[PDB]
Amino acid sequence: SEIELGVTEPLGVYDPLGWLESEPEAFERRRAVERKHGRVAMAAVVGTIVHNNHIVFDGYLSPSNNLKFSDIPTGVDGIRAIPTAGLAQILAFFALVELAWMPASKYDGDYGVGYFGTDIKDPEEKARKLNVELNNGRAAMMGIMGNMVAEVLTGQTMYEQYASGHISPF
Amino acid sequence: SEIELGVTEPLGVYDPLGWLESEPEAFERRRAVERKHGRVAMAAVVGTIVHNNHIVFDGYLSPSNNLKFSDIPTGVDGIRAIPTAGLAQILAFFALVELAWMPASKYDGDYGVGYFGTDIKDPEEKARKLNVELNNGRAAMMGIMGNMVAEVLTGQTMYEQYASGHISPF
Amino acid sequence: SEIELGVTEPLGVYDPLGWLESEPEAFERRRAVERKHGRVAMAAVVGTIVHNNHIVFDGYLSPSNNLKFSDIPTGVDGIRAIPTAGLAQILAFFALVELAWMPASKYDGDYGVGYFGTDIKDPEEKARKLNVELNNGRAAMMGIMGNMVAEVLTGQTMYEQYASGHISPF
Amino acid sequence: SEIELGVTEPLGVYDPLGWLESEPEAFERRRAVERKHGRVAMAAVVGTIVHNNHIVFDGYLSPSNNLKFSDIPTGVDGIRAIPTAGLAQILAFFALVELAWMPASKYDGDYGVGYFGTDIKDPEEKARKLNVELNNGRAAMMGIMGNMVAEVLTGQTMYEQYASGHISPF
Ligand code: KC2
Ligand code: KC2
Ligand code: KC2
Ligand code: KC2
Repeated sequence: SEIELGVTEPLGVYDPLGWLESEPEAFERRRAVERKHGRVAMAAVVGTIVHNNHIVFDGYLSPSNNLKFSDIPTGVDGIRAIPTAGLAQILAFFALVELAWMPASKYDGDYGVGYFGTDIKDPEEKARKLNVELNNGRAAMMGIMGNMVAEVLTGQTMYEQYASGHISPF
Repeated sequence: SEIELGVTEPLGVYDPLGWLESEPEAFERRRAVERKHGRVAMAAVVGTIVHNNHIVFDGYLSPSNNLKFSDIPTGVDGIRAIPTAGLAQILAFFALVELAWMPASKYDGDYGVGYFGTDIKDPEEKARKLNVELNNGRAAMMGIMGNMVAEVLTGQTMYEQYASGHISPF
Repeated sequence: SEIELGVTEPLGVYDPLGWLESEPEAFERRRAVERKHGRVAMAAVVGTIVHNNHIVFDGYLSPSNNLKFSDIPTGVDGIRAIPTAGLAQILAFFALVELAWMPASKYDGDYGVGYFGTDIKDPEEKARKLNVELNNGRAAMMGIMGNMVAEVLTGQTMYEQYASGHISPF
Repeated sequence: SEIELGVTEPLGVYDPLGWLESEPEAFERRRAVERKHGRVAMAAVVGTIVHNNHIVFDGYLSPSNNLKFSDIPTGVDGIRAIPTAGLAQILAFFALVELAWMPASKYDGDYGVGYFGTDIKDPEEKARKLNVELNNGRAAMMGIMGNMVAEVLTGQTMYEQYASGHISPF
């Protein structure tokens, strides 16, 4: 029932380059990659929205570096501002996650957590929720790409872009 | 089972002008219209209650127009105070909704979201919840009409009417 | 299955005066009365706890009477401090409730709202929850009686009794 | 199905001492003890985390002793700081719990409250949740032991240890 997921109006089965029938055996991992990217991009978009609203922690991210949370830029440079030891800690934690707790090798993406802890018994409701996850992931992928591109070209974070009234490109 | 919905005590099947039997084929769309109006009026009544409590966003609705959120009147003139571009954006978003996401042409009103996400498996509980939705929509329709009429006849918003002790018409 | 409800450890079927077998036909209304009193007393105990923590509304209960919410005593005189028109409004609203929406004549006490909106499908879980409701109602009945009696005897509300260290009767 | 609980990756059935087959009849109470310790240690770890974030009640724990809540140390001396009468009250309340409401003699640890009030109908989901409870209890046991040992050896509470940058032992 996985090959039926992600087929939603108005496009239906949208395979413009025709890879569903050309490479039928690769669809499992391609959908795994699509779902992984969708989840990551949804988290990233929520993160950007939180950042540019200046919802930051109170205190120091790295007291040894004298680096407060509010000192971290809200744009694409935020991850670069983090100290190298902090990036190492993030990488170690997500190595543990991605290799043990929710392995990326599990292509169905089903790690037992369900939707808010509970399995969706109704097949129609479960299919609709899975389609919602896929479509929101696709929208978030396009959105995070657009956010990063706009920040890189305009030169301003989303907060700075909105606060200066620079919404119109022309 | 749709024709049994909305039949509740103390009125039961209340058709004073006798259109259930006179026009049996029009009931589907008439109930669709009733449910749509009920949902819209419930949202409108909650909106009026929020407005007259002065629960407003902090900032500017339209910085180019120098129009803060608190500058928008809490009465029937609130929607008129919004800039034309903002009204255009609201209209475009709801055109997308009403034509694609939750089409108004779907007369059963079932867009797959269920009641707080989950389908109601028990037929009795589902019928009770649907009757609750219909009755609350009817009450909200009457309430929003009464609120608008009282504001237009007294010249005061609900907050101004209550704060001045003008809740007695005589 | 109603006659099995309220039978819980350590007392089991506790009928010290032997009215379950003496008047088997009166048990339905007696359990209705017990459940009604339990619900009312649970609400009353929560109300007293809220009052004596000075969690009060901000504003005037009756601006014509120049009576603020904080002016209402938190003890047994609180309901007496309310203006007569306010008591009339409360009585009218609860007449509507108790006669139409959740009639007191419905001895099973099942008004369709369920436990947090949902019916409890598991008979064991449902029986346990009903026993919990009954036992908490009994405890709240005893508690509200004790609170009122202690306030009347000591001359102080619960807040005044606790704040003065007058908890020990001797 | 209890003997299958707690068997999780990567260790599977981890019995280095070989007591599962040496003493098959003692496993019921040993798992009861393990689950009890897991729950107690999870509560203790949450408590330590709350303490060292200085999330304390506002007021006096014991006005007669002139002992505010903020005066109670956040480390291992917190339970020693509270007055003897308060310790007696805590002990009495938990005697009532552990002997009547959720008896420790019930080795299955099933007191009818379920997981957030509801029984888990799906056997796979229920087994996963029980394994989660056991593994989190084991992790919390190790964590609370480590927290207490680190505090007793460094001489500082967790807040004092973190605030001084004394996290690195060398
Ligand atoms: C991925 C999630 C994550 C987890 C689960 C996690 C857990 C723990 C634990 C418990 C096991 C401890 C004890 C601990 C301790 C410290 N952390 Mg964490 N930490 C995470 C992320 C980051 C990031 C992003 C940064 C960071 C930092 C520090 C500093 C530096 C203070 C200073 O330098 O004095 C110290 C002492 C910053 C950094 O090291 O900067 C040099 C920084 O940027 N940490 N950290
Ligand atoms: C229906 C819901 C809705 C959505 C989903 C939505 C999304 C976005 C997005 C993201 C796609 C952007 C980037 C964006 C941007 C701006 N909006 Mg929205 N907007 C919505 C509603 C309104 C309303 C009601 C108003 C309004 C306004 C502005 C202004 C004006 C600022 C200024 O003039 O400098 C700017 C820049 C106000 C207005 O245009 O007044 C002339 C105003 O009244 N918007 N808006
Ligand atoms: C039972 C729940 C309940 C409901 C559902 C409810 C609904 C409404 C509605 C909407 C239909 C209106 C329009 C309305 C209006 C007023 N109420 Mg309510 N009211 C309830 C309870 C009380 C209580 C307890 C009191 C009270 C009061 C007033 C005053 C007095 C202001 C003043 O005197 O200027 C006015 C104008 C106080 C009182 O009348 O004191 C003389 C007072 O004590 N109300 N009330
Ligand atoms: C285990 C949970 C628990 C419960 C369910 C519970 C219920 C009640 C009830 C309702 C039945 C009353 C009426 C009551 C009253 C007092 N309690 Mg509780 N109390 C609990 C725990 C503690 C702790 C830990 C302490 C404490 C205290 C006091 C004091 C002291 C004030 C003073 O000295 O002036 C008074 C009057 C402190 C203490 O006695 O210190 C000498 C203190 O440390 N209590 N307590």
